[PDB]
Amino acid sequence: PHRLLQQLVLSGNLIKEAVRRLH
Amino acid sequence: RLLQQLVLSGNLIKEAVRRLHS
Amino acid sequence: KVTTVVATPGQGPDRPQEVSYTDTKVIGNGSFGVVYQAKLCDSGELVAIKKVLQDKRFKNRELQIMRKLDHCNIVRLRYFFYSSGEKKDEVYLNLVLDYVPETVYRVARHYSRAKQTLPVIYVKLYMYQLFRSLAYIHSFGICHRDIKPQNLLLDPDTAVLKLCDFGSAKQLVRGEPNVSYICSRYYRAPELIFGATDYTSSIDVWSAGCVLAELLLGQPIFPGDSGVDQLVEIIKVLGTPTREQIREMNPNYTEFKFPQIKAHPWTKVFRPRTPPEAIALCSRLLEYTPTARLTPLEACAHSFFDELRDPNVKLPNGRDTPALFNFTTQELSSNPPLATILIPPHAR
Amino acid sequence: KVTTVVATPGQGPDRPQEVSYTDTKVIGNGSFGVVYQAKLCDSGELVAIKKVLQDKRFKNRELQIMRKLDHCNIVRLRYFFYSSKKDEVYLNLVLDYVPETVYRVARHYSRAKQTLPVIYVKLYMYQLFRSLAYIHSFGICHRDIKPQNLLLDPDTAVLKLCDFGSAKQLVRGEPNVSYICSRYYRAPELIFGATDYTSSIDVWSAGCVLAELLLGQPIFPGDSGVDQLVEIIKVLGTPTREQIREMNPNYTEFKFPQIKAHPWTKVFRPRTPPEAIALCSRLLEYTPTARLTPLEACAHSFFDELRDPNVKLPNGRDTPALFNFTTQELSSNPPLATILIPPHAR
Ligand SMILES: O=c1[nH]cc(-c2ccc(O)cc2)c2sc(-c3ccncc3)cc12
Ligand SMILES: O=c1[nH]cc(-c2ccc(O)cc2)c2sc(-c3ccncc3)cc12
Repeated sequence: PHRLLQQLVLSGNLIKEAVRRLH
Repeated sequence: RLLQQLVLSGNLIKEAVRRLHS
Repeated sequence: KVTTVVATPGQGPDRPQEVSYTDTKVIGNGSFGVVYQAKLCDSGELVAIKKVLQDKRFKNRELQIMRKLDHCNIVRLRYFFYSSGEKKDEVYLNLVLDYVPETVYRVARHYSRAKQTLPVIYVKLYMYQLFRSLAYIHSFGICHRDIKPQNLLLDPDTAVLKLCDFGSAKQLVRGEPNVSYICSRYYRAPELIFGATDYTSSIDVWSAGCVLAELLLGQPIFPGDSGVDQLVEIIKVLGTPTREQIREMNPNYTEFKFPQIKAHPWTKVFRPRTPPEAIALCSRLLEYTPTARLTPLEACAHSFFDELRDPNVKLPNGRDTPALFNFTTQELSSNPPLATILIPPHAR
Repeated sequence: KVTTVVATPGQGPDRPQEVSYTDTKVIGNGSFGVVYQAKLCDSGELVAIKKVLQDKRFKNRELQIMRKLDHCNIVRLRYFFYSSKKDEVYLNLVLDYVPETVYRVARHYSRAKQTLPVIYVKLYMYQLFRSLAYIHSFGICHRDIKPQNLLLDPDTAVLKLCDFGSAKQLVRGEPNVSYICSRYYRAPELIFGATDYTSSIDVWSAGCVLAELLLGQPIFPGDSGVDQLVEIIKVLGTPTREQIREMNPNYTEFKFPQIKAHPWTKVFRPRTPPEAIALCSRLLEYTPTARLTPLEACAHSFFDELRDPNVKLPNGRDTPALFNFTTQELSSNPPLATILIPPHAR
């Protein structure tokens, strides 16, 4: 998660994805 | 009455712990 | 139906005066005497009249203490007057006080009945004003000796708290012994249970600590069934005291050996949702070592009260907070460096 | 070998002078450069020498920053000098040597399955906040606060902040790189891509250090950038829309599932001092401006024991200097001085 993080930040999906990974 | 007596006789803590373990 | 009496102002020309009042109704009875509600004819304002059987040629302590006090967080004595029964030497002292409709007790019980915890904002507001009134009375060496939710009067609209019932109060003089069996049981400091007669006004801070804990728990933290059982309840939380702590509480008490119990963790005494700053403040109040407890002014400056120092704070009812920062120099006497915390930028 | 160089005093002035040192051994190697330990011939005193490759027509941030600083809780720059690969320039920072770190001390207790005594937690954190109060007052942000960068003299318990290789003098409006700070100590605004952040990122990292000292392990051990936020969310829950705006105004997420914060009192072992948890909750906030300033942190109830006339280390020794505040250090809130300096210290 450096390109992944960059993508998540640029796409507006960071929190959505972090919450998913929480389970 | 009772509290006074345990204070004066120096038995307060002993008696209180005993009551907690009832 | 107008009742008229010659009364003396609480503060403080000392010159007697005709005072008229109406609508006299009983609001409470007890072993102390009677409290009435009444309405002043001269201004329509509501008053409480505390009638106590009093014996000259002896001073009334409550009276003398009350004539000294002028503070936004203390019930004001407007007038006092003597009256007689009819049975020869049957004399009553009447304290005329500002009427205040609610108590911290009644408000907490209302929330507890509705199965709600008291909103944390009200906890901060009530406690802060309590400590402020404590700092005030302690600055004269006056110790209340009966801090409890029932003795904290509340205006339910403004959230102004007023300390009342100075019937147990006393001006503490270092070196002169004081009675041990004092305070309401649940709020009684452990040094009192240990029989100390050389105690200080930090016994009110312990009681304040018990009020705090109670507001967080929705019930009394130390509900002892008796004097001995009170220490039991305390030991369940604090554990047994150390030899050093015992000496700090009452140097005239010794107990060589006793079974040790360890303290129960503060974070387990309160429910998980309890604000950590609230627990922290509580842990600095409910200490065995009386000199280790926070002073009232230090307590006011605790981070638990930071929200009150925020310029944007509102009561849940939409109103502004009451006056919280109008400290006099008499209030700040015991510790001026604390003004930096106590008086926020926007209030200077 | 004995090595003799011409070097400039750190503070200074500033007139170059001959400095001789010996017993040169490597104590660290990294992408930043190399660090040597050495002994000064004239003094006997041990020093660390941080050798860095330097662009000969560029100034060094760390040097410029180091030259400004003089404080009992910051590693002292004694001297600096250049070498000479042919045309190659190295800058050498000569620092006072300090044998221990908060990392290696906390690790020692952690492996023995126990917690660091509360008193040390107070001592180390307090000295840390002081160093932050100092550097922040120049507008310098450290940007790499972590236990490995907190040097300790094991006898005196003096803490010295070190490693300014990521440090920067922050100027509002002028953007700063977001991928900064060691991952475990990285403030959430950084993970969200903030370029307009402030020195309060150091306070967040300071909170992580505190929490770590309490748990015996890092509070947020993310396996990656994204996982770092997962870790934060487990404790703080998801941030509000308003907290998101405060962290990074240029970031928008219209839809996401809201998660409530975990209670702080359950984050830590049951016997954790309530005052430590309370302080922690005012450092580990999403909203950067809601975090305590370092000076505010120094004045917290949690450090009251440090202000007590009778306080001693477990080893019987007195505590290091705690109350020698300067106007520079107090500049964010000068009135706080009468609380930070107890009557017995004036
Ligand atoms: O000093 C006092 N002692 C006892 C009572 C009391 C008596 C019987 C009860 O059932 C409950 C409380 C009261 S009520 C009061 C008061 C009330 C409203 N505004 C101003 C003052 C002062 C006192
Ligand atoms: O500024 C620094 N960066 C990196 C290291 C480093 C690099 C790789 C390792 O394995 C260990 C440490 C060090 S060690 C140090 C120091 C040590 C003792 N007294 C004063 C300063 C300063 C720095």
